Amino acid sequence: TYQRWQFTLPMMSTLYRLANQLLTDLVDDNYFYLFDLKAFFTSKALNMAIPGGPKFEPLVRDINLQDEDWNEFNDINKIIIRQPIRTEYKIAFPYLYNNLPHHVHLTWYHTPNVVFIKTEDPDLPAFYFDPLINPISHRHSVKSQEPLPDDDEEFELPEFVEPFLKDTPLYTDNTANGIALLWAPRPFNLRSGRTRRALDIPLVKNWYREHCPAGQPVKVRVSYQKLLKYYVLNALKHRPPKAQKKRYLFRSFKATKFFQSTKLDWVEVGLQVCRQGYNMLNLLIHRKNLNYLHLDYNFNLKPVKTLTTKERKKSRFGNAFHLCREVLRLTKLVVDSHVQYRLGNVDAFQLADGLQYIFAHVGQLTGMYRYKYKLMRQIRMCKDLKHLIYYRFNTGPVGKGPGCGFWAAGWRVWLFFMRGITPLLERWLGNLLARQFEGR
Amino acid sequence: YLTEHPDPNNENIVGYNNKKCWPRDARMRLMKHDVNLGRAVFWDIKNRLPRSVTTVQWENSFVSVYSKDNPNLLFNMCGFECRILPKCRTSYEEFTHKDGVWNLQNEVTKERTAQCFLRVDDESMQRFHNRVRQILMASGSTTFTKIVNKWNTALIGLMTYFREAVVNTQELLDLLVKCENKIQTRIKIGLNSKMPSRFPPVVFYTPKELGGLGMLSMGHVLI
Amino acid sequence: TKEIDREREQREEAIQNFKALLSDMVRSSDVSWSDTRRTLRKDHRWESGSLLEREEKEKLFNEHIEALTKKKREHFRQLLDETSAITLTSTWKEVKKIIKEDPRCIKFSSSDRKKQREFEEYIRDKYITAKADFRTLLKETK
Amino acid sequence: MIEVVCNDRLGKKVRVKCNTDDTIGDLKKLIAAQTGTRWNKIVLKKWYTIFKDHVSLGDYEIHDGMNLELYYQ
Amino acid sequence: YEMDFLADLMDNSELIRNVTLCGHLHHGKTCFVDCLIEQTHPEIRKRYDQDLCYTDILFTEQERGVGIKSTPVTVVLPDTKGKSYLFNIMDTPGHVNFSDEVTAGLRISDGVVLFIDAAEGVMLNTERLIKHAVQERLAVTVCINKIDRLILELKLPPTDAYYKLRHIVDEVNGLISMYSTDENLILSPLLGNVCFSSSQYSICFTLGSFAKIYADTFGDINYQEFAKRLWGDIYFNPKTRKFTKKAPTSSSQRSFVEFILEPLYKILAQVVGDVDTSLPRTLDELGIHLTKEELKLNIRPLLRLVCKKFFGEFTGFVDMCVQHIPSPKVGAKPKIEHTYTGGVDSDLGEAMSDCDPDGPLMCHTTKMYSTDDGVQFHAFGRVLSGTIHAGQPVKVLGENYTLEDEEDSQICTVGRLWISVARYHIEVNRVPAGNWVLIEGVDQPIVKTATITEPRGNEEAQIFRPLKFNTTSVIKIAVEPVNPSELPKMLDGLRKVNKSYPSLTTKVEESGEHVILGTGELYLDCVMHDLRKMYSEIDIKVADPVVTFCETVVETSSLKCFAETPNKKNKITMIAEPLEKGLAEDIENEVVQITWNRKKLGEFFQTKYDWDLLAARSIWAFGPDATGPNILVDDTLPSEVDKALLGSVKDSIVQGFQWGTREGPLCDELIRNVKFKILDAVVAQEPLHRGGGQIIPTARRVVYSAFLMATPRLMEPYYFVEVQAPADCVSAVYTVLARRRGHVTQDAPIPGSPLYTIKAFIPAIDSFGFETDLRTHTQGQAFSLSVFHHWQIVPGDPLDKSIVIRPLEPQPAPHLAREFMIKTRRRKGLSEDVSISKFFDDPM
Amino acid sequence: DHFNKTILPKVMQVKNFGRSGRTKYTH
RNA sequence: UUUCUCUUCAGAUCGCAUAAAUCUUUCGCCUUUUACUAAAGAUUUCCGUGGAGAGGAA
Ligand SMILES: O=P(O)(O)O[C@H]1[C@H](OP(=O)(O)O)[C@H](OP(=O)(O)O)[C@H](OP(=O)(O)O)[C@@H](OP(=O)(O)O)[C@H]1OP(=O)(O)O
Ligand SMILES: Nc1nc2c(ncn2[C@@H]2O[C@H](COP(=O)(O)OP(=O)(O)OP(=O)(O)O)[C@@H](O)[C@H]2O)c(=O)[nH]1
Ligand SMILES: [Mg+2]
Repeated sequence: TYQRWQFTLPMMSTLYRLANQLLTDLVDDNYFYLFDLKAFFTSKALNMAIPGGPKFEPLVRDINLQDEDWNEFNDINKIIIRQPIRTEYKIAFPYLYNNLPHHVHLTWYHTPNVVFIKTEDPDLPAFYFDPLINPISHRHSVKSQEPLPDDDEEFELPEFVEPFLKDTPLYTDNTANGIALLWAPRPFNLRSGRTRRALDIPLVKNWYREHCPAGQPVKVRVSYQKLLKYYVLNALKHRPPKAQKKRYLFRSFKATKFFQSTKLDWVEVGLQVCRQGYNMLNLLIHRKNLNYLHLDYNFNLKPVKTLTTKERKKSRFGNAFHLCREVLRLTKLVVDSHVQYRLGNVDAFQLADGLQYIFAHVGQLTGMYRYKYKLMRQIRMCKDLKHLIYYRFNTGPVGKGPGCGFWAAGWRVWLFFMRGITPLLERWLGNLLARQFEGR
Repeated sequence: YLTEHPDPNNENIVGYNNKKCWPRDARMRLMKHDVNLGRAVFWDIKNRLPRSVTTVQWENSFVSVYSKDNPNLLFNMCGFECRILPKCRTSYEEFTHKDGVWNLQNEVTKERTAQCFLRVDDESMQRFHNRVRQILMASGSTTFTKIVNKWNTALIGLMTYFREAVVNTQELLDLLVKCENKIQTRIKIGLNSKMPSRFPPVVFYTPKELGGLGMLSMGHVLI
Repeated sequence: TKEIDREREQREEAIQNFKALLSDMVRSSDVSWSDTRRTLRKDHRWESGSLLEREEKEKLFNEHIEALTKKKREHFRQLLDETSAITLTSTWKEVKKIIKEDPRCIKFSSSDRKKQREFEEYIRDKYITAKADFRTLLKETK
Repeated sequence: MIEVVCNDRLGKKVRVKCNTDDTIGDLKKLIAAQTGTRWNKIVLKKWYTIFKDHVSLGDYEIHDGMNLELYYQ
Repeated sequence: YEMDFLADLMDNSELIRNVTLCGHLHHGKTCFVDCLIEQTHPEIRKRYDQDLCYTDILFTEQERGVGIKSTPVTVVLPDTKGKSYLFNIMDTPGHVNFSDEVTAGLRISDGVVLFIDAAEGVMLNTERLIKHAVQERLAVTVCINKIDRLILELKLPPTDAYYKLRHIVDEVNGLISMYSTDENLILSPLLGNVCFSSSQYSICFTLGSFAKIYADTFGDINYQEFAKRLWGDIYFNPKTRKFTKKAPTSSSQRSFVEFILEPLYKILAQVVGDVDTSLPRTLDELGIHLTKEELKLNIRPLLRLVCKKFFGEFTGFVDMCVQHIPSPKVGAKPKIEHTYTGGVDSDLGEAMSDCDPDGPLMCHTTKMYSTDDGVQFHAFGRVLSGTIHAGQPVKVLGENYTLEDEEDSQICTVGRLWISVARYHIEVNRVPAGNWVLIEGVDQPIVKTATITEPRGNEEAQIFRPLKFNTTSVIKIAVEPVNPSELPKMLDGLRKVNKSYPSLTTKVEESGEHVILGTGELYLDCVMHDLRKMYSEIDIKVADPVVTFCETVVETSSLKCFAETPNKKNKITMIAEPLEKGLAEDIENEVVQITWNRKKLGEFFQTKYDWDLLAARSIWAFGPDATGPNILVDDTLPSEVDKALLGSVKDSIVQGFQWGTREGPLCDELIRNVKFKILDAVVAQEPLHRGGGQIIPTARRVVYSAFLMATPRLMEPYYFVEVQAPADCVSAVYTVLARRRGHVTQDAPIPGSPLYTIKAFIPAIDSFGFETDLRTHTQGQAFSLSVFHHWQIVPGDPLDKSIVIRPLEPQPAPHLAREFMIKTRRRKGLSEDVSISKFFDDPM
Repeated sequence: DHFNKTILPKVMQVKNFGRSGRTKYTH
């Protein structure tokens, strides 16, 4: 079942120098400076927007401003305005400047600047004095050119014991990589973790919380703002779940004679699922005795002969047929893309570029708007994730061309989406199948 | 006043009739001096008449003090609000959203003294709200000519009564536009329940002399 | 380079000290750079700005003297603005008695010809403002 | 330049931006680029007023927003 | 540890040692004591990922990291080999304002411990703390925490590390030698006053414990013969088989370098690297035989476990805390000689000179601690003499109390006693001397300071001097409620928080404002948090900060301020002038006190101040409260004749001057650098007309007429910002300081690590978020710290009615002085039109 | 979009009684 | 030693992240509704996960 592991030292160093591309080699836990979680919660509850992007709507307290015009407590004459009190100061320690706080968190005060000697390559010794800091002491007051007084007792002070660590490996082995494993916070600091799922690892979460833009346009900035908004709103609605009594599906089906397990190739299973979905929808439309409609295997419901006598009022689905059509269209599209890959497509990085465009199309091309308009949240998420990559991918030689990118986050979001929305369609089919098969 | 009704705990600026005419540099300067002056003047005048015959209620009244600390000076007559401040005695920001500035010249000296910045009061605003809501609820059979006539009556009630202030109240203009759009709702939706896209206003702004309605409009109806 | 810029480009403490010696040790614009330097050489704070050159010091002293003269001229203009007898045909020597109580007219400069020139300049400025107001009114005269 | 709404009551409410003096073949190319169907298979109607693949766009004088019942061949 | 054994050892002897730690910005303290608690309380296990505090019982320190509440703890530490001892350790925060808090709380400990970072080294807080501790005459035991941050983070060789430690000790000893001439405590690199710690990894030991380890495993006699030369400058000689302090061989290092640091780096490189290969081959030689499940950990907890098994139970620090940190029986003499108001010549002095639990009782509560119920806060205090018991009443007293002033007394029954552990509490029925007890029931009559005597029989008992801080709080903030019908709850919370934080002080000016005085921004932040959250649940409004200024005379007075009495029988004349700045700083630094002979003050003025003979011999009186720099003088030809009659009316004059200096006409604040010389002073022979009714106020009028008519000038404070950051952050700090009225004092590449320490001043007017602005632009690499210890005169001359900052601009002109004048008089409610020069001129 | 959409009073996204969205890339 | 079965207890960021629905409040809309917008609180559903019997292959 591939439960937890126990990794070795250099096995992690090799993976670390591989993943050095997608990683943050600026380990201090201080460069955030109230662009972290707690500062965002404080910016929300205080109703002031940090310039990082997350400008939320206020809390339940809908008080905007102008509580009083000119009190003796807030008079402009009796103030020594030597400098301004911006929003950053109000976010740092809000209980002082913020008038009437409520539901506020605090942020750490990490002065210990994480020092480290990032060497060049693993040819130098382990403990090499990098000419980086300063002279050692530049001392000249020490004056011990002559011998010391502790001589008689020194001769009377033998060393009747073996040395400390004379039988040691000269403290110079494959250990500097072991030291570097320490500062790798999440991945490599853990030497024996636990079996984690593929989509759980975002591979992009560490980018949009490090002040990426340094002159980038409004697009990337609004993108990172939206991503941080989703991130913080996810952090809020997080209560420990403990319920459901461990109810599992696809565990009792195999016990009955309505299921059989098999080991069939993935493309085969995908084509099987697509054909099964088309067969189900075709049998649905055929049970309704509508002999003038056709899905066309791209799941684009096509008319035949301009049904306009009393038929256009008979085919106004609107709700679930629309949505199941969109979902199966997306699924069959991905499957057929990978079928063309196996069937002699471009076969290069063009594949992954196509997948990126396919998630863009699910944003725009795939017609799922009508059944559910809440899609636009995750579609703006995907469209912001897009420019999150190109300004990290199309940097340097690649400056204009179509970066094929990756679906590390897109596919992840759509997986979470379908996982959350499976029960809605279960309910809608339970409500609809009885109407087309039992009564009304 | 302190002998008759003291307020040692600073509970004298608690309940005070203040106006929403930009209370950042125009509300009453709620200092310990002007507030107490206003309250004690109100009570002194209340002490004159008997409370049985009549008595000005503070919850319905409104004071407006003026000193070295309170340069703003509010009015609320039967119509629209008003605020006056001098032109050569450390005037305020003088926003002047519209072209409403009353160069109150000196009677004898003939020199610019003040600028009585006006603003439509909330009472007339609520009256207009009620009028628009009553017109919207007048549906079912009402011919559109009568509706346009009623709205023209409402607008020439609002406009031509106060003109300098109708432009100074940005909320007033925004609400006029919203009300015109609300009338267009069922002025275009009365025919077919679609709420279409373009639908030019020329179906309305043609007067009845040619056949149309005569909707004397104020909001930007871009043709 | 950053330190030398914060010192010399902003000596920045020395530049502030030169301005401060010109503002505190000197208050009237009647003294020039050379005379003020010969007088203030005895002071102990004058040596604090030794890092700066004599040319920059004389230039800062001249700038401070000019700013003080400008402040005195603005004060005299504010005193003349309150003058009720001042009009288009106001006299210089005749109105000098009105500017006797106002210290901004006497303390600004002891040059009576300069006082008459300032009166003429104020008259010209008032006439320009009046012509501007008249043109603005005629623009709105139907 | 013109915006057209290649519409239908079967999950296809498409908005194609057509040219002013353009033909309809290119309009069908755009309708396929935004709809996801072969070029020669698309059909455009307005109560059996079948627009053809050679009659121009300004010939019928379509303007911004003129929706068209989409059908397939 | 058994609590019965703790009680038996408590009333056992003076072996129980009292200690108060000392550190700065996480340089070794709460993780160290977490390791200690894990060693003493084994069931209280530390986590694996996050660090365990065991000192921040409250929440603010947890949410910020910067501790605020000093949480003292007492532990049964059998760290002395073949022995056991009791240690009363007072944990301490590190922030500057909280550093002043600790310095106020350091009266209790008979000695002092220091935790310096192995890499960062000396900081500003230690630069003040060494001087403070040497001023209090307490012991010193240096220790160095965060040593793993040197071997692992920097990856240095042994020799460079040892030279770094040498430089650290040299700088510390130089600072101490500059503080005083304590030859007994100074020069302590190897005598036992140097402890080592890696609190995050529990790597902590000393020379004595190291030699004990070698003697225990396979070795020779104890460190008395071996550890006397493990310090450098003496290498090992395997030919002679001894330490060759003479000319050694070539390929040889110091005994520290090769006996200690060699196997240290060896086991570090064997645990960090080669954890799969070289782990058992290196651990079965000298280490533990931990199971295979123990080796399945991450690197950090496994390393900490191995370091803990190596230093098995941390038997290294009790060996020094008993060595130089004296017992209370010894430290009772100097601690009481420095704290008690009277001298040792008093009967109570020699009585409490010994730690006799059966005798005159002299308790002293310093820190007030709250409970789960905010309505009742306990009090912690050091029992110097006597023995307190459950229910015993005691005569609580105040700082203003005196032998003649019986007004600051109030009886109270000690309800329930506890022991300070900061995670639990052990109830007590009987407490001997040299003890820390959590007092209950006495919460009401307590003030910022506290002293206790017996309710009867303890008569003729003086009190302890009011503590100093070494950091004058200058910040001034107003705190008024949201709804004005919440005043008494807000004020109750304010009083409770005042009793919590001793550094601050409540106040209500004439304008009816609720004022608070803090030492720093974070100080006021934590104060207001504990107020609004703990001591008062009312929503409260807050204004912006402002620095409490003072006045000064720029030059000599023009005319003699002749303030004549109203009886037409007293004509006082006082001419005021300034004095040298260093002399005023010494008068404030307690250098030249007032209680001295005429010849003593004469020599002090002729040598230090360089005053004249008759000038110094004619010293009139001191400043307000005998602590501020306000020089009174009285010298003249008739002053030498009729000084007797004026001497009869001189007490009232000095009192009026002391009360006038407390609030002057400039900004209703203090005054400094004033030498008031009384020349003309008519004194009538009749004390009826020449009584006090025309003594105090006439003198006040003369003083204000001299201070206002003598070229006044304010005095704004300057902080001292020490920002350890790299070179790019150095340029950024230069930019910010230039943009906020800065003045680059010192900037250099501090060795040990790449951190260019930028030492420069910031004024409090422009210090509203210096740390925030430095950490915003520097990308989180410039965590600086400020301390207000330098007052300077602003360049303005706010007397001329020409400059007026009408709009909301930040007064860029040198009329900034007049701007702050108008602002302060508007905030205080006094007559903003300050033109009393003609009114208080007193023409005659 | 032929209009200027700047001379308008404050703003007009769509008065079609469906303005669920709220955004204009100001931040 | 390795896995699959299942009744069972979870307040561990049960899952170093993150989906939806229902209800109750507050905004923006609004021509009626369903689809909606962005903030707070609670209850469930789905992708799951952790620790303890018994029963089945190497
Ligand atoms: O035309 P731009 O405003 O410059 O932005 C484009 C555009 O994305 P957006 O319109 O959402 O910003 C493209 O997306 P599509 O037009 O294809 O939908 C995208 O191309 P990809 O689809 O391949 O991601 C990429 O253009 P490019 O591929 O050249 O990177 C992108 O940014 P740029 O055009 O500025 O590069
Ligand atoms: N283990 C370990 N941590 C160190 C060391 N030096 C600094 N630290 C850091 O500081 C943390 C522990 O802080 P403490 O030394 O306990 O600090 P503290 O007493 O809370 O200090 P303040 O509250 O700032 O006064 C560790 O978890 C590290 O992050 C060191 O030598 N060892
Ligand atoms: Mg601490």
